Amino acid sequence: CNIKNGRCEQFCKNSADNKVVCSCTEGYRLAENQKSCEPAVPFPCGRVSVS
Amino acid sequence: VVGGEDAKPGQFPWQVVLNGKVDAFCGGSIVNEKWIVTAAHCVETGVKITVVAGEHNIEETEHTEQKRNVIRIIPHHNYNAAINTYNHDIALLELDEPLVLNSYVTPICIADKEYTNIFLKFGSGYVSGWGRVFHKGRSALVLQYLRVPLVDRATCLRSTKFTIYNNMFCAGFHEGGRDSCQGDSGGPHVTEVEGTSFLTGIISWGEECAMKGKYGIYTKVSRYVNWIKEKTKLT
Ligand SMILES: *C[C@@](*)(O)[C@H](CCCNC(N)=[NH2+])NC(=O)[C@@H]1CCCN1C(=O)[C@H](N)Cc1ccccc1
Ligand SMILES: [Ca+2]
Repeated sequence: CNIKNGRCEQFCKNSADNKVVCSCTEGYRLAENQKSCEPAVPFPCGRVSVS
Repeated sequence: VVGGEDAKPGQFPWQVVLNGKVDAFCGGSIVNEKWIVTAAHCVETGVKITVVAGEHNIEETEHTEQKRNVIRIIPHHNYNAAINTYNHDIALLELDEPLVLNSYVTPICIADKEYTNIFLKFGSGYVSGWGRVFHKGRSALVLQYLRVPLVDRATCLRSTKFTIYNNMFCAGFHEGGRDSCQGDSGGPHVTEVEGTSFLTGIISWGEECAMKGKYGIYTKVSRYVNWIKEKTKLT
């Protein structure tokens, strides 16, 4: 997780063989690429959607 | 907020204003549809408070405002254990009826303790509110916001005769001119992480506003996230 958060968009945890496991906050789900976080509800926290 | 700029509608959709025996006396942030986090010094009395989410201009109607009554107030249990220290300046407000989430009414994200501190230490956060726009001056009509730099602990200690506890941080500019201010207390200090905003502080206290050599003092939210999550559970 050492450099650039393990490429996790939100949260990183270290795992054996020096791999990482990414995760996301409530309202998001870990995307297919196992790094990015995508919305899982209509108005997830912390996002500007009026724009 | 002194030296800030007008927000656009929906730019800080977690921001709320508190109204009571004074209009627009403090801010807060949406934790979820039933719960607001604010400063304990905003709500010491138990007197009646209302919350307005989806607010932008407090003298106009936007048709985005959602007004709620506060039915429960939970100051942190260690607030006012010592007199006039402003330690543990954080409180939670339960709403009578759930907010309806939409583009103007959206929660702020709250990470675990480790990552809230990581986000703070990135070192640049946004504060917002309808507080004073000059020291001893009038309150804002349009929601204000300001980017403030994190200030090193040693510098902050030297800036004031007060104690800066571990549960606090300092933010602002070495030359002054830009700061949160009276009326902004309880509103968010937030850190944007790849387009997603996380709560990193609560606007708490200072000495006057925007004076050179002084900094805004903020409650360090990382130390309180377990308590926030415990108390604001929905079921
Ligand atoms: C309740 C909040 O609106 C307000 C926020 C002020 C933030 N100031 C800056 N410069 N960012 N907080 C307060 O009013 C708190 C709680 C009550 C006292 N207080 C103060 O900020 C006082 N100014 C602290 C103080 C300073 C000098 C002498 C006596 C008290
Ligand atoms: Ca309005």
